[PDB]
Amino acid sequence: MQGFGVHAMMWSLNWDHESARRAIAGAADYGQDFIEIPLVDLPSVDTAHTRALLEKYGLRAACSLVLPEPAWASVRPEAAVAHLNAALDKAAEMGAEALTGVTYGGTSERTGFPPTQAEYDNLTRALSQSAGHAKTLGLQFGIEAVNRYENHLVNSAEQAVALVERIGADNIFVHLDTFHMNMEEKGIANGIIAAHDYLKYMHMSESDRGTPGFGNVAWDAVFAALAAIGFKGVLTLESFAAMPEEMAGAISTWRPVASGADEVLDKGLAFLRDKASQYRIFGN
Amino acid sequence: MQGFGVHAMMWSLNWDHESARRAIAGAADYGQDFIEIPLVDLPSVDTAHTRALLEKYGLRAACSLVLPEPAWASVRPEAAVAHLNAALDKAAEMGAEALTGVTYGGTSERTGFPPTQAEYDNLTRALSQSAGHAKTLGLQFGIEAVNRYENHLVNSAEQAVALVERIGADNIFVHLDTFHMNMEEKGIANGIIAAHDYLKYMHMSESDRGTPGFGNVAWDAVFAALAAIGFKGVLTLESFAAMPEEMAGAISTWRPVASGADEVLDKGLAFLRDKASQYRIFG
Amino acid sequence: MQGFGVHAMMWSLNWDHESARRAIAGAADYGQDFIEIPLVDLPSVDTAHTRALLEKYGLRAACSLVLPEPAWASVRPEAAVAHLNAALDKAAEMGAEALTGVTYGGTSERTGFPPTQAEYDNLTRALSQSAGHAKTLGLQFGIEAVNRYENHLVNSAEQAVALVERIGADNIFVHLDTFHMNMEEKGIANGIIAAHDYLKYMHMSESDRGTPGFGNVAWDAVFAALAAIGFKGVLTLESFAAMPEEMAGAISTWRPVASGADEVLDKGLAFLRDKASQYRIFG
Amino acid sequence: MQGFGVHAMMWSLNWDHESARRAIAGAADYGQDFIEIPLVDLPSVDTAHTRALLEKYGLRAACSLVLPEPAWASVRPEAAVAHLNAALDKAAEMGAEALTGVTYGGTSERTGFPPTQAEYDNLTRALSQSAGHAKTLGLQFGIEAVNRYENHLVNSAEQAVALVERIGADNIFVHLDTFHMNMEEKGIANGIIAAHDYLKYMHMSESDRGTPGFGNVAWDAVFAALAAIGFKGVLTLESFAAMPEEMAGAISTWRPVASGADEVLDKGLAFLRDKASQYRIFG
Ligand SMILES: O=C(CO)[C@@H](O)[C@H](O)[C@H](O)CO
Ligand SMILES: O=C(CO)[C@@H](O)[C@H](O)[C@H](O)CO
Ligand SMILES: O=C(CO)[C@@H](O)[C@H](O)[C@H](O)CO
Ligand SMILES: O=C(CO)[C@@H](O)[C@H](O)[C@H](O)CO
Ligand SMILES: [Mg+2]
Ligand SMILES: [Mg+2]
Ligand SMILES: [Mg+2]
Ligand SMILES: [Mg+2]
Repeated sequence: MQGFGVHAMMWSLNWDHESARRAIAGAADYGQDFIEIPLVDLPSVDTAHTRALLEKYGLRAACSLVLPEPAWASVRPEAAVAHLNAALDKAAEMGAEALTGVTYGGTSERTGFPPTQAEYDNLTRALSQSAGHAKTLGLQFGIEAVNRYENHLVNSAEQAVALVERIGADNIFVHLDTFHMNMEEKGIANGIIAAHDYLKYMHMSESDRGTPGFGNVAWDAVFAALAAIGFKGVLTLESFAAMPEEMAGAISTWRPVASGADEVLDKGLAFLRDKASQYRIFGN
Repeated sequence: MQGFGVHAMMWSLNWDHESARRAIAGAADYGQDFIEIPLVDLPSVDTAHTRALLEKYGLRAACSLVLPEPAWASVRPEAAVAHLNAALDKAAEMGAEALTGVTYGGTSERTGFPPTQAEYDNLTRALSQSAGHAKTLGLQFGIEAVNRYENHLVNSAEQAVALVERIGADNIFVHLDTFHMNMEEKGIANGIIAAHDYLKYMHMSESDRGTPGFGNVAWDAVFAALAAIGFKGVLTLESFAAMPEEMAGAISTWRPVASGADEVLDKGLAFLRDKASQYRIFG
Repeated sequence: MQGFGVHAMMWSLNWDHESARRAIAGAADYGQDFIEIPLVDLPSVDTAHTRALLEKYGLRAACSLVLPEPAWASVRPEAAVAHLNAALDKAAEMGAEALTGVTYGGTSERTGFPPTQAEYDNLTRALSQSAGHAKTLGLQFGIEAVNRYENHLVNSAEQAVALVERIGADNIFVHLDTFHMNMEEKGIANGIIAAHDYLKYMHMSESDRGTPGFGNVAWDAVFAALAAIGFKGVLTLESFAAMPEEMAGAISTWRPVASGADEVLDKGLAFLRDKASQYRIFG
Repeated sequence: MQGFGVHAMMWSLNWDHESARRAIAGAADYGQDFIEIPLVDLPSVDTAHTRALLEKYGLRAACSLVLPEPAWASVRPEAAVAHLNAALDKAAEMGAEALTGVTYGGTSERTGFPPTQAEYDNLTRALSQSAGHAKTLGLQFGIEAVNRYENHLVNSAEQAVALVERIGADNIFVHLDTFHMNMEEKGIANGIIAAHDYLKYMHMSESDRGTPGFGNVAWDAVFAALAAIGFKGVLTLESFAAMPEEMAGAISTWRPVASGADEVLDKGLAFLRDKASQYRIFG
């Protein structure tokens, strides 16, 4: 997996036949290599229809999800493996090439205490199996580190790396997010450096989830590190500019993050491509 | 209120006699003008003792708090006024010059939905009451904007300004925190600019709550904005480096933020002093 | 003088009838309020043609220059006044609203020593006279600070401010350049802050003279300072992307700065506009 | 060659016995691994004295120079070889491990035109010979890229790398200077990345030659690039804080860059070591 991606949430988080068409068509208009398709309600994902759309528009896909609470691997690793293998099945059915995201827990997950080794044992057992399952379907398995307010288990790149190395699977990659790194990394570039070889996927997100290039992310340090480590993965725009007000509680977002999704698609994708070119990402 | 401050959490969770002494003596050791004293357990505070120690060490103080959930102003405005007024009495007894912090809500407060005008009405009525009570005590009353994950009500500087103007009191100031602004402000300096009529207090906090100078906060933009708006208030260091693991849940902090309070105090207070001089913050 | 500007150099430094319409039409195409028109050879400048173009395409203009060595005001103030007054005449004829740039010396000017009071007396004498001539023509007069390698007299905003203060004229403004400030200012925002009473004109130039947004200028600090001091002048794009190689020696530019002028105009003017929106420079 | 260095110019660029003593003892008091010793007047350099002082204080050293104009390699390559080999002889006698700096030209060197192939042929011939001499002494040979106003031949890391690879010697390294990169590199970290193979030496220098951490150099991008390419060389502080007013013409510096060398040494070296440790530069 290599190139420029855009998260389907730039159009919506729904994945009915209409939303799938709008996001895939739109990602094609903006000349993206990948679309990241969220898996929210697995039973309602028509993998035949989606693959038909991806093939029609010449688009590559990765899937992502957050584990629902009944499936949080911290506490319920067996339900984690079920939900993750079910999502992996939809992913491979669609022609997607990876499942990534918060594949190990929730984005509102909290015990009140620091992570315990019992919890990490649950995470590694659960992800041991689902990654093995992904292996049988030709898929790569992603682990996205998120900030301390969303999850208490994987916040820094070093924690994500440590987890990947304990699982010991050869098809798990670290997935970083500049919005989360802006809080978690002691100097955002240190996150990319720590993940180095396991880093194959980036959410390129402004500090306020608005428009990359118009916030507090130090994009020169981010692109410098990506170039210097020889990054050859996927740079996916993630912004909440198209998020409807009903999504607020699920993304902890209480006011508009930008003017509108079209301006974010225009200015943000251009910014990522222009900065990628300035730093010769993918320039072998 | 003007000058350099340090939050007492660099030494102490609580505020018993020996914690109060260690924090105040420590702040005095680092030449600070202000110590910020958190008020958590109001009956356990010995304000007369604190006042004597502040005077012995030549320190000025501001008090701060987060409202406990029974007193969140958005839903229980009358409980909020009762708690804030009790807090202000204790602050006044100590000789503090202001009560600030999350004086309108919690840091684990969430409704699931964006803030409603009914909630803002409750906030406006409650803070107007307690700012008034602060005014009778000779105290200023601060509103600290925090990030979206701690609270749904006052996140950006513009929201803080909007609330301060709705309240309409002359002793209320806006209090910004660079750790929160690093997420909430569309360019961190925009928060300082937005608050320029009311900004009197800063938490100078690195993006990971570690050491200022060694994270992702754009300090040149922060200090430039402070200088250009003519900032005359307090620059208070806030870091979680002394926080014990027992507090992890209260601050949503799951791993060390730095190597130790001693080097955050050494390096971070020096960094803030050195940047203030570079930008001529106090002349 | 308010708004978004582009230096005519994005098309050509020559100002014949061909080059003039090409530049003014191009500036109009990009929705610019101002074009900055260089005055290298005053006899070659046909002001009647230029003002006609400016009016048709709805463009306003500032003129700029660098003093030729026979006219360097530090040594030959009388020759400076004569040269400056002739440029001001041509500027007024073509309907420009200001003469700015290195109006006080050269861009290869150096003495080997720090600037003396006698040189600044020469500067002040010359600029006082020509600024007054400018005032009678209804023109403002600008002083652009440049880096230590181009000139030894006016490098920092503080220096430009002090010179403007000494002259004591109402129509002289400070003109700053982000390319030069990136070297000269101890934190680029400190130059904008220092010039707050006199700053009416910016050259928004990347650190390598390339494309704003794609270099080392700290644009957040620049725009934050601009907004915070309530800047109301012109933001003019300066880039060497269209300079022919025969200009190399005159601008000490030995290799390409970007991938052609069309890309710089597209990306760079948009970037200046977007950042201005982000920091509400003009609203 | 690895560790932290300080340029002897922080105390003097004269190298009489007392100046050498003051400089080497000074670098020792600030815990440096290296001191960078400028070679200007060769006959007044007592090498035995210097070597003894280096070993006494446990200091390692690199030498550096700028070619005098009669020996600029681009036009007078035979004279460049003669000068470089003599400087190499003195460096090895002193116990220094390398000769670096502007080893290929001047800092006021300028043809009026972009650099030519013939000029680079002269550079290749001269530097390949003198690097071959350096190898017989067991020294490495450095090429420092400087900005467009000091030299027209080696400005960007890219240019330096192309010249190093053309020569083909295994003891030539690229030497970068953040002061010069802040102008020459399209994103300062791009210069470090382009030099990755050959980068063994840095001048860590603020944008105004003042105090690192208090200017416009994007230190997080610099240290990120250095960490990510696995840099294992020397981080040498360079600042003009201690420069006497009589040096102004030689370094094109017309006003103080800082308040004093003692503050620059204290704050700047501490900034470099703190960032180095933040980005885990060494081990
Ligand atoms: O940043 C996040 C969540 O904090 C997103 O990457 C999320 O994991 C994705 O939307 C899953 O589909
Ligand atoms: O940043 C914070 C919490 O988000 C602190 O300012 C807090 O409000 C204060 O510590 C209360 O005592
Ligand atoms: O920055 C510069 C030169 O250093 C330009 O602003 C120059 O002064 C102008 O082009 C003269 O007309
Ligand atoms: O940056 C520079 C030159 O501009 C220094 O590296 C210089 O070469 C030094 O004085 C050599 O001794
Ligand atoms: Mg993400
Ligand atoms: Mg705070
Ligand atoms: Mg200019
Ligand atoms: Mg140097």
